[PDB]
Amino acid sequence: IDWEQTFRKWSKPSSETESTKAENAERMIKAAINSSQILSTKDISVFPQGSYRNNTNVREDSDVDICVCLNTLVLSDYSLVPGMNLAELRTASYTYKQFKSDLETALKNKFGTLGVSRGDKAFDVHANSYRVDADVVPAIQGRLYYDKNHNAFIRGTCIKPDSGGTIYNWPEQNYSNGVNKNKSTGNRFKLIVRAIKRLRNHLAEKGYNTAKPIPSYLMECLVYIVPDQYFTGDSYKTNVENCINYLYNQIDSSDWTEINEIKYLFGSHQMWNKTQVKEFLLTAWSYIQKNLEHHHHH
Amino acid sequence: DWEQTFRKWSKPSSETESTKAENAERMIKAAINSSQILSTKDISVFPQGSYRNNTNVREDSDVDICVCLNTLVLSDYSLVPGMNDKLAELRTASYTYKQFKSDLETALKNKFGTLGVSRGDKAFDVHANSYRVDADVVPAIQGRLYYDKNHNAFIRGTCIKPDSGGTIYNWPEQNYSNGVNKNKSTGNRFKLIVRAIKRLRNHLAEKGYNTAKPIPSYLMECLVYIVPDQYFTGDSYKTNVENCINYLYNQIDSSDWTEINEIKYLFGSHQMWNKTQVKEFLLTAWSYIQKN
Ligand SMILES: O=c1ccn([C@@H]2O[C@H](COP(=O)(O)NP(=O)(O)OP(=O)(O)O)[C@@H](O)[C@H]2O)c(=O)[nH]1
Ligand SMILES: O=c1ccn([C@@H]2O[C@H](COP(=O)(O)NP(=O)(O)OP(=O)(O)O)[C@@H](O)[C@H]2O)c(=O)[nH]1
Ligand SMILES: O=c1ccn([C@@H]2O[C@H](COP(=O)(O)NP(=O)(O)OP(=O)(O)O)[C@@H](O)[C@H]2O)c(=O)[nH]1
Ligand SMILES: O=c1ccn([C@@H]2O[C@H](COP(=O)(O)NP(=O)(O)OP(=O)(O)O)[C@@H](O)[C@H]2O)c(=O)[nH]1
Ligand SMILES: [Mg+2]
Ligand SMILES: [Mg+2]
Ligand SMILES: [Mg+2]
Ligand SMILES: [Mg+2]
Ligand SMILES: [Mg+2]
Repeated sequence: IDWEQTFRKWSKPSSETESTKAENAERMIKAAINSSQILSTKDISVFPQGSYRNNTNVREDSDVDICVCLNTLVLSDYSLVPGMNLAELRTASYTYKQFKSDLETALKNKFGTLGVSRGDKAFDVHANSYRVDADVVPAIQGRLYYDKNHNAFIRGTCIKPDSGGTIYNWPEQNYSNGVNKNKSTGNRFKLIVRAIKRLRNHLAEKGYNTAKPIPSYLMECLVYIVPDQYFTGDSYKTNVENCINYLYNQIDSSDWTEINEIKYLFGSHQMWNKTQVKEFLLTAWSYIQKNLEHHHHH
Repeated sequence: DWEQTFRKWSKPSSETESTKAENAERMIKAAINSSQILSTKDISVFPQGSYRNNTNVREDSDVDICVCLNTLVLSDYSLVPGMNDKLAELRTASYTYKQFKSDLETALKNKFGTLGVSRGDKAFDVHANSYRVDADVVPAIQGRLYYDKNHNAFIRGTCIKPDSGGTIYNWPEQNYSNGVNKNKSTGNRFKLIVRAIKRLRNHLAEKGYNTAKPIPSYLMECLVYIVPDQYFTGDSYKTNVENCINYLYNQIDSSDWTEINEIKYLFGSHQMWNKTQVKEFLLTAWSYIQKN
């Protein structure tokens, strides 16, 4: 296996029409909102997120992630500021539940009932008439306070799944930090993200169980953590090896964040843990070598 | 220990019920969207039955999915004398329920394979391990029950036309909403007791008590829904079950009960069950709970 040529091939985008798919999904979801007499009067931002936005998508059948964010509903994380975490007696006019229901109705009115399915977190939209395949998430404004000052917060999005709980997302920070790192590495960062995502997909489809619990976004975060110096040179294989090496040797003592540099990459709030990452890294390290004499599951 | 037994029997069939229902819905929706005929039609694909209503107790229960063609309408005018299709603005359709059901069969077989799809008199039985689908997929069209001569004075549900003939009206949205309302008013005790009594019926049926055999799950869900909320209070599930059995046995003869949708009458020539069967089962269950 020529891993240099394979990684160069695997560094490509899923296609050259990714911007087209993302913009078409965005515009059709905006049209769905604008046709809703309830939602068209609300303060709502519709924007792409996920791997299509970040140019890290590698699968052509990947749904476009569209965030529909109601800006006038706010949920804040006060856990970092001592003494910052009452209730008002008047109810807020619009609730997250009513917002998600009205979004469901708007999507169904625009794309038809066959094209919309309500999920726990987002709507799965598959509308052949408009050729839209999208994961459309209802979000509200999310805040992380870092001081007791009224303006001392970072702004992102917040999701309230049907099954309970609160999820904080930072899509703008994700995108912006990824672009910044791509500039600092002369575009090598996202090339290597895509190569490693395709490596993980390859391993998962070949039945390597260590690859299955390692999703795309986790790998984007992990590769983002690798210092820029390891992306230099003219060997993509050396870049991949540097990433695996750095991550494996630094993960145990680390307290890494996601690519947004706001949310912790590991903890009880995440679906993954350091052991799974380490097992995957060992699998990947062995798999790219030319001839292994021995195997490491001990 | 009937208290702990009923508490255990009140649990859902598993912790993955919502996942199973959603997967069934999405895979059937994908089959429809792959159909060159059906993908352009106004069709709703949605779960109904015990998975939708959170009253399922058997892990091997198939997910009930309704595939409803909304642009075909069958109207019930039996409550409004002098109401017809012209007074309801319904144009005659070229497309028939028969061909719709055949096209649904084709869509399902194309996605899940011929081996994974069986046509029944009412619905398709779908069992495809590759997609992890175990479902009863019923073809329905829009059904209407008119309550006045106004052209918008109707209640909307679904309508099924079995291969062997006849017409069945269903009201899955009303079923779901009324069940949710009663579950809220009783602090979730309603559906816990529904599940406990369904497991009691299944236990009795598998032990050879013949009176349990003609008592299906949906009938018991309706019957428990009828019981007033006061009998779901307290901290004894056993007392809740006994209250339901007592109330139902003592009120059934003079009653004119409806299904949980509060639209269809629970007993009559349109149903597969009758009051005598319910009473025989209630006596069986009451005696079985006492003699143990
Ligand atoms: O666990 C998660 C999953 C998803 N997300 C957020 O939701 C976005 C989209 O969720 P996603 O599952 O589509 N992941 P994505 O990065 O688009 O990769 P892929 O579709 O496989 O090519 C991610 O990019 C994250 O920003 C999380 O923050 N945490
Ligand atoms: O943190 C998150 C997690 C999830 N999401 C968004 O919510 C969607 C659903 O997230 P999901 O975990 O419910 N299911 P998934 O397998 O990712 O996709 P699907 O097959 O459509 O059910 C994801 O695809 C993301 O777009 C976020 O936006 N942020
Ligand atoms: O006689 C019937 C049978 C079924 N149905 C409708 O069809 C739905 C599903 O039919 P079902 O036979 O699966 N009964 P279900 O309530 O799901 O309980 P379970 O044994 O756990 O599967 C039922 O919930 C009813 O709403 C009727 O309306 N009348
Ligand atoms: O009123 C009805 C009746 C039936 N159905 C749907 O049609 C499916 C088949 O209905 P069925 O009566 O042909 N067979 P069923 O009693 O459900 O199972 P079994 O005893 O093992 O033969 C049911 O499981 C429901 O999903 C309805 O949706 N509404
Ligand atoms: Mg994505
Ligand atoms: Mg997605
Ligand atoms: Mg999706
Ligand atoms: Mg059922
Ligand atoms: Mg069934």
